Amino acid sequence: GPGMAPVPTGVFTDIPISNIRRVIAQRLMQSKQTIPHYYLSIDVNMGEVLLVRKELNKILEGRSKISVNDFIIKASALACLKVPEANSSWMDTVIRQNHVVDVSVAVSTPAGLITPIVFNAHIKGVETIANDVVSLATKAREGKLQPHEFQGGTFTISNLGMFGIKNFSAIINPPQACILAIGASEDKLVPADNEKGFDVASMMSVTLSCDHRVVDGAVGAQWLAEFRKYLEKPITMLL
Repeated sequence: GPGMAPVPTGVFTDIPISNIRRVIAQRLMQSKQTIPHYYLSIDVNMGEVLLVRKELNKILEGRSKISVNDFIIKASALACLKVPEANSSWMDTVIRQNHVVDVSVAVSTPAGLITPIVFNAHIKGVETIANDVVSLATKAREGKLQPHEFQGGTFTISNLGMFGIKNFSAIINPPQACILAIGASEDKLVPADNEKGFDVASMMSVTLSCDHRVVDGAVGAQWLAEFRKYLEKPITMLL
């Protein structure tokens, strides 16, 4: 079939549609064509979260295998409550409307790209977040992962830590929203360059697409600035 936007050559069979390169191209066209955005980039300090993840390896017992994923989920969950904007499917009746908080994660399968969703109205314990890492992973291997069989997503993460991320996006459909792709990043803040000074100073990377809002670039920058602050000190989430 046809070079680009073709059905023959492609790695996609492949999640809700997407026969192959044709369908993947046609599907992406839907998102890019209806969704006028501009990715936003931020690096955050996880010198302690990485530390905490290693220290709680014992408690895990590979029950879920503590990955940055679940931590990011809980990270985005609380944050979404504080900033309701971009309410998926608009409405709600309870209680307090906003609209629960069901986040999905991309899962590149031999078939193609599935984004399983994990409930969450406004809550996600370590076990609940981790209880689905293993669950979503197993479903992944069994091609039993499709948002259609339980859509209702508010925001989705694309963890490609196996590389790097510095300002990335490509929203999907209005029914589902995209969070934040992950991949790497180092704060140019291990500033110092002295014989005697901490150096340092790591970072994960956080890139988040976002629909044109009434609000603008000022609101967009404030969101990332606060997200920066939140992940240097995750304890701020507790308060």
